[PDB]
Amino acid sequence: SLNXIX
Amino acid sequence: PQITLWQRPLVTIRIGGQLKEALLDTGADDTVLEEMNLPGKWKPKMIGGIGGFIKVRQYDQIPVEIAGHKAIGTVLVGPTPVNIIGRNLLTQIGATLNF
Amino acid sequence: PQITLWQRPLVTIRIGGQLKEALLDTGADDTVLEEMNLPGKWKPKMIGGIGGFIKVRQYDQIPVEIAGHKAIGTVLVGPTPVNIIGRNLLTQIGATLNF
Repeated sequence: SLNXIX
Repeated sequence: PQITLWQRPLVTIRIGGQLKEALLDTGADDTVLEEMNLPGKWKPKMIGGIGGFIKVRQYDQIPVEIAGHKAIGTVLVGPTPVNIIGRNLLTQIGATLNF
Repeated sequence: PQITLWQRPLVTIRIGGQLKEALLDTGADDTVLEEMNLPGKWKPKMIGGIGGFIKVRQYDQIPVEIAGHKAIGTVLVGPTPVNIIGRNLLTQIGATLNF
């Protein structure tokens, strides 16, 4: 998976 | 409830006697929590974010309560800047993006 | 629309002349697009998340159109593996999370 922004 | 995005979509989760603050992240496939201990055997895994890949420790069919909505599933823990509830547990409580 | 979370929330947007597929994301503070060559002045910045930081060129007042709802705002161009629509812009079409 892909897991996202800071 | 309906939540708007002027602020971060942050909600209270109960993950077995503990209250945590996590982000409802539809841009995330899985659920990654900040390093905690959760009962059970764990498998070491690998997810990626905008920054690249990280190693996680994978915990299966674990019950989480998200603003009293019940879910049960894969829940991953590792080095995440925040606690994110992925699309895997979001679908269980039936969340959708409206506009 | 009413978009479900069974699959990544991929939608069509248009930038410059480009018609693109971006991921809708409540876990994104900003909008990030993969390398593209937009005309305009920029500022570098560093954005982070799982896996650390990546450098990005920051463009201001960029018109975007998310599934027929136009918006105008900031946009980060950088080597990200997916086009991401952050709350900067979700807030402008009136996207809401509902469960």
